[PDB]
Amino acid sequence: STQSNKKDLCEHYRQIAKESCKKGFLGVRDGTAGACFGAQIMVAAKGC
Repeated sequence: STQSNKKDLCEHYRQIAKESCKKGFLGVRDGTAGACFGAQIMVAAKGC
């Protein structure tokens, strides 16, 4: 409904929000810890 061609690339961007979350929590993304949601948001003002 909302996305079809803008799929996986934009999801892939939240796939990067995974490797935010497995390793480290005091300089991930310089917020500090994107941690599988503070990079899921950042997608909506980075490329997607």
